[PDB]
Amino acid sequence: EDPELVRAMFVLLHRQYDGIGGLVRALPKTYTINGVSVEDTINLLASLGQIRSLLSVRMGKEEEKLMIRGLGDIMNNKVFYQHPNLMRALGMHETVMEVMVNVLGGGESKEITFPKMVANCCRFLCYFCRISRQNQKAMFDHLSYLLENSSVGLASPAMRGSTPLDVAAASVMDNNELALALREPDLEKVVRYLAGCGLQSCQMLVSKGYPDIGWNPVEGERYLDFLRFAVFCNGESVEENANVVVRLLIRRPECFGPALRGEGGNGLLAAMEEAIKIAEDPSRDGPSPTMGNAIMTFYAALIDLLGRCAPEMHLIHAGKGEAIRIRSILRSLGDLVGVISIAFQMPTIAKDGKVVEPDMSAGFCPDHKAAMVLFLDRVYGIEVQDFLLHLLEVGFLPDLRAAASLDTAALSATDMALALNRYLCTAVLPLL
Amino acid sequence: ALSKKVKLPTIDLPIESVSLSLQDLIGYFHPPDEHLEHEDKQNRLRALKNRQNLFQEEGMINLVLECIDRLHVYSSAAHFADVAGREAGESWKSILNSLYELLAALIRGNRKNCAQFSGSLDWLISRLERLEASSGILEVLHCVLVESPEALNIIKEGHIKSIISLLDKHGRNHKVLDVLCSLCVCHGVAVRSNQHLICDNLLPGRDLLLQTRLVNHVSSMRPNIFLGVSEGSAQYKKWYYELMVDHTEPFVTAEATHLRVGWASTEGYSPYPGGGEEWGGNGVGDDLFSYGFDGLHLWSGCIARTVSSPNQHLLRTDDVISCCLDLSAPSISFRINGQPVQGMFENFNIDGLFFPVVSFSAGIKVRFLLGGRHGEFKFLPPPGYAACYEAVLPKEKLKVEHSREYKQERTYTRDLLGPTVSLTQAAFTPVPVD
Amino acid sequence: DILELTEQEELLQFHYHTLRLYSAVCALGNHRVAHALCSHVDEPQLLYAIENKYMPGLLRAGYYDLLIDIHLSSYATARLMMNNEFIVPMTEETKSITLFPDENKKHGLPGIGLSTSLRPRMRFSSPSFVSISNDCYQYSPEFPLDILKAKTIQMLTEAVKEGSLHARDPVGGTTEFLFVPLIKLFYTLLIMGIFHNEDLKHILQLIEPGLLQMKLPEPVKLQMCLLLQYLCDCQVRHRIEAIVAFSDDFVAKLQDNQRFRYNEVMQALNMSAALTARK
Amino acid sequence: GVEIETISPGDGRTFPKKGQTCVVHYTGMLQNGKKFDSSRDRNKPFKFRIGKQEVIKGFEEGAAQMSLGQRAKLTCTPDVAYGATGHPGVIPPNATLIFDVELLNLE
Amino acid sequence: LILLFSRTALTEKCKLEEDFLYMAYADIMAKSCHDEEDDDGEEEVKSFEEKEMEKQKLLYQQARLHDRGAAEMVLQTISASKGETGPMVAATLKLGIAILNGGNSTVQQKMLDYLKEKKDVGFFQSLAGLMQSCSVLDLNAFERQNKAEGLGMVTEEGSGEKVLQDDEFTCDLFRFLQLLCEGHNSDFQNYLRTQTGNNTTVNIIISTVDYLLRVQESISDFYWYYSGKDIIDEQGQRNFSKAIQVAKQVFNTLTEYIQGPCTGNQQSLAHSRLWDAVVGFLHVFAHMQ
Repeated sequence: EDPELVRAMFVLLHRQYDGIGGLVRALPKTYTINGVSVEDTINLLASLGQIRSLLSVRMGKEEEKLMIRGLGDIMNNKVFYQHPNLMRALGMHETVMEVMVNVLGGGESKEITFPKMVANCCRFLCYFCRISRQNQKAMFDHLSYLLENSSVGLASPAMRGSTPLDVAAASVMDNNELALALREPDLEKVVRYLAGCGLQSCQMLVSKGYPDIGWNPVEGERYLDFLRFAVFCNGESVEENANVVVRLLIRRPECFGPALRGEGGNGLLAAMEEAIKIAEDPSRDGPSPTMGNAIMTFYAALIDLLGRCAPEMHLIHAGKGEAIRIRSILRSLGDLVGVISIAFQMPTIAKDGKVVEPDMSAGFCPDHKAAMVLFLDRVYGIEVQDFLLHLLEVGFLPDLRAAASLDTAALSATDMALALNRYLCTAVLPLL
Repeated sequence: ALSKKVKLPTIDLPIESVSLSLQDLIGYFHPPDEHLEHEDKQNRLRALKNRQNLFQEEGMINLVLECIDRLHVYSSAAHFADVAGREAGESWKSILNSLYELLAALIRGNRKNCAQFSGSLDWLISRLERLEASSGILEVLHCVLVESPEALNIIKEGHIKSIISLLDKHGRNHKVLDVLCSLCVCHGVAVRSNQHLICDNLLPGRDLLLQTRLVNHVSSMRPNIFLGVSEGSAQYKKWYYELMVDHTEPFVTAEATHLRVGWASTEGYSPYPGGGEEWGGNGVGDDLFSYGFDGLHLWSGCIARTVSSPNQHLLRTDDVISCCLDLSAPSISFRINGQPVQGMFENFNIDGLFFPVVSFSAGIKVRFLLGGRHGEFKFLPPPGYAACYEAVLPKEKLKVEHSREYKQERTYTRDLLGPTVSLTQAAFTPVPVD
Repeated sequence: DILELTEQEELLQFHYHTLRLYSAVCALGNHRVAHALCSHVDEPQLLYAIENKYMPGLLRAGYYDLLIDIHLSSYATARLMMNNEFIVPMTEETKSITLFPDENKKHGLPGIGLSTSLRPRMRFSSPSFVSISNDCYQYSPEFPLDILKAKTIQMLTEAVKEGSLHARDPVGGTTEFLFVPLIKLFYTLLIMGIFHNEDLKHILQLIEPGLLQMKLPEPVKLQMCLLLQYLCDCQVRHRIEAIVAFSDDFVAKLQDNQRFRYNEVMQALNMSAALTARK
Repeated sequence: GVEIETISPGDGRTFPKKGQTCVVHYTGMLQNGKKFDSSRDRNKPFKFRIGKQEVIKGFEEGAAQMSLGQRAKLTCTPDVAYGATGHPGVIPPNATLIFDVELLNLE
Repeated sequence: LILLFSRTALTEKCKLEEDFLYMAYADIMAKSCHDEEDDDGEEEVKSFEEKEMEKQKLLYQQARLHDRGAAEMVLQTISASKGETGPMVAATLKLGIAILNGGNSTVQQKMLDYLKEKKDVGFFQSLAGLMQSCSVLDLNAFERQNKAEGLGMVTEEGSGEKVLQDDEFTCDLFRFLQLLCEGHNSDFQNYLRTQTGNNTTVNIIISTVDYLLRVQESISDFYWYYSGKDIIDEQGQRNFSKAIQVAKQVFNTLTEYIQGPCTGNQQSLAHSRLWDAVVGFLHVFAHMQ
């Protein structure tokens, strides 16, 4: 009787008969540390043993503090980043994933809103990719469930909107093979998740009610950033993913238009002006003493995704690679043609002056202008004389501002001049 | 329909029919009786689990539990029984236990449905506010712990203190401990959100803390000299004897070292190795009716009754001990190394009889000095006192015995000693007649 | 008394459930509950409880489980979890490991051998109930293992001698209540590496001729299976250590042979990464 | 704060000083005969150093009277004890403590 | 041991566990019954001195395995997984084809009697789920895999293909279906379409025809993609060989369903979507040649 006894008995009998099987199974677990690094390996093994002991049980109030202390102790490890193969074969990522499942539980409860272990572990596991990409390959299998439970709110930057998308972004950082291995259903999932952000906003920051933090909303930009990471590469634009991404995005209208009429929307010529008139002088809320940057940042992220989604011309296929249809479709989304006036305006106002006046909170960022010029270069380009004869410059007001803001001052400079310098560095429109 | 105290003959109250229905329902939810074959047992378990899940889904999305709670209006032992009909809650405990058992069985199901009894506070505190039965709560907590532990965070410090207090006002039933075992790790299935909080909270309450003792074994030694004091026909009232100790090293096993030279009350103190709620006592000066004398401390029943005397020290090597006896005027003084100590004892057990006794522990060596050639008195007896030799019976030789115990350490022979306290049976008194 | 519980059925159940509660409260590692439990039950009391013969079977198993859950719970669990990693460091003392002790290809004794793996630190605690910040610890008291091993060996020999006679009256309760906790304690002491070479030799000689020859119940067979699995795991560990010991010399020879052949076209000639490195 | 009832003869010349370890083999005891901890069943010396207040001040106040080789009976006021609640789990609140401290060696 | 496996499979779990012991012992049994090489090997050996002895030894080994109740174990393990493709189902099907080699009739009779006397419903539903969970050529996956690290396998990520998720599993499942119905077993042929004793009826025939239509459509789409090229790639050769083998196994299974004269099965074939599949196959062949 007692079937556990006979189960263990026959397990032992088979394992002692098939010693070769135990030998081949045990070998991948084995590693080899050389000499001096024994001491720093012992502490890592003790910390991982403590983590594994706390894995089976759940976490509470003091247990989170203990886990964070253990993680702070394990971060200052010499052989953590020196032996990635040991790190992969030691099975830490499975432990962190199981801890994440235990923390989330059933879901839609959020008993403890403090994800800081997951971001640090994922970033430090995905920073190295020149050696042992098999860790990223392993995380690619968990990526489906990771995208399934993409909750809002990350404690590390005190932003909300997407908790675990940093792990996915680090997983598709600079891997063309991993980007090609992406499928359709997860892209559909993230498209439907993005489509749910079409609800209008009444206050400066509110999810359902009773606002607590009203600094800056970013809940609509994380999905666009993840799509941009999944559609582009180090120096190439993957067409296979771009086609399905643009087909899914264009199949249904999800970008709400707060100033246009009828179906569709996406009117820059009115929404950008509304954002710069509601965010420059007033606060993120309408009634405010003298939306916010969220709407304009969302539009810039969407523009960047669309620009990087456009196929590269005169590099692989130039008019003989089916890209004509998708180029015409992107051109059809004119308001999109007439974005030069949008790129011309300079709604920053440096203010400052004589009596100190430091720091800016509601300043227009040149990165959005860089996004507009990148989209223009990707879709239309400056290969024709008409654009040069219409513009003659990347911008009059920004260039005049850069020329004027040239002084050896610790207050007038080193606050906005760096952003303008980066924007000018990223401007390649006069090139080619 | 009869909740609002309506007239009884207007609408019937069929207690017999509802009792029969409840009995049929409880026998209808019988456990599968696993002693039979595996196939039929598995079929019955599968049918029961599917039935319970479907009954759950049909029943308490918005009903069933509300009906049961509205049914639980029995808050008095016999007032509501007398008010409505002849009796109402004649068998409330059994039906409550069976209803909670079937509720927990429904909650178990296919290990995928635990919401109402594990994700709420009002129903849990309604269960905990009565505390009459513990079968249902144990079953639901065990099933939640097996499936997915999330009902232990509801249990706060107040509920733990209430459950522990059940062992105080109400006697032990071994079911409370089997419940508290389910509020712990249970070999792997644990959650440190609040279960470890209450586990740490079990300790400072001190209503669950238990005390264990570990004492060395001691024996009492008495000689054959019997005083035989009576009333009206008394013969002798003065006695004096001394004892010597050479090897008296302490700390042989622990602090529990017993070495007493005084006397204990014959009535009240008996050679019993244990017993009693107050740690009992198996030596001289151990019970409440004795006093004891180790030379320094005279406790009785864990009561501090130490004496004050110059040059206080243990009964070390070359330390004499003397004893004084009186019967007319109670005056007992103890002298060590020629210096009498304080702590005069008055009004002892005059009525009855008492014998010279001495207690000892392991690793001790004591000598008996009663007088004559057998005992050489180190110090002279006090004036008005006599040595413990005149009470020697003729046609016999004085010696030591086993102090009316059962059996010593014998290797081959196995003898049994019957009831014989002393030479007589009824009373230990002489026979003066006229 | 202490033995009067063999008649009172209800009090025996009360005490057995109290011991079960004590085991359950302090388990899977705990900080301050273990010390408070050690306040109630001490080393000599536990030693007498495990060494007694007339003690009831239920209380014997309860006290054994209490001792294991207090002292030998966290460290044994940690060692069991780590036992599937096989991290072998390379030092000057890790090269003198062979598959066989001699040239006769003898199988040898599985228990006795040279591991040189990364074993965890055995750091106990000495609180004496007057201290602070006592959280990182293994054992609340200091059990003397020198006498504990001797006691365990003596009781195991007495138990196997009694079971060889097949007495009608067992030690405690029945034939399994005296034998299951003893093997449980022996197994949880052997997996921690407490036993020395001579104790391992005595244990192996105990069962070589035999413990597996008489009739045993189911839980004893479970414990025997666990012990055999541990022995086979130790054999696998010795094999892995020998394999990596040979592999160090083999890869050194391969690197030397590759350095002997001159084949380099990179600008950084005579580099270390030219032997075994992706880039 | 503490009452010293000597239960063993002492020389009275050698006294424990500050800055050195003291070997003490004591046996704790609660009220009415209950005890909770003994330091001699473990068969290990208990060494503590004076200056960092790592031990309760009752021992420091009680060891300043008796000498080496002298066993004494000690009583601890709840005010001089851990506090109003004492040690959680082994000491009940507002309860005195009884000790059997003994000095054997001084280093 | 067989009783242990049967009672583990009978107890409900709503989840397929790993059970490495079951995998190891199923592999051991399958290798024990796999004495034959199923190839040419040596020269033309005489076909009665060794062939009869080989058949007798195979029958003896199958009797040794199935006299302890291996067939009931296999059926219960198949019915345990509610149409979920898993490695344990693959091991169970390997054991089934190992004990069903040679068209044995005693095991077929035992399985039919067990299914009739137990009124099992999960077996056919599990088979339908396994058929619906099978894989195809996945032309998009092949196109994505062709362009990797510039061109080819420069990244050297691994030796995997990711072009046919289950081909050996599908071949084993259909070989099990063919062997289970081999020998013109009329009652078993009719039991896969009607299930008179069962309360719920599941048609395995229509599911097999649907899978054949799916693989025919996949092959036609692959041909239409590859019609513009001229040279055959090695990956193309391997994918073509796998698809041809799967189609051949499905065709053999369909032949064994209607090999004997069975009016009901023939009418079910006629009223199904077979003709479109055959039309597509002929269209593929006319240009493949």
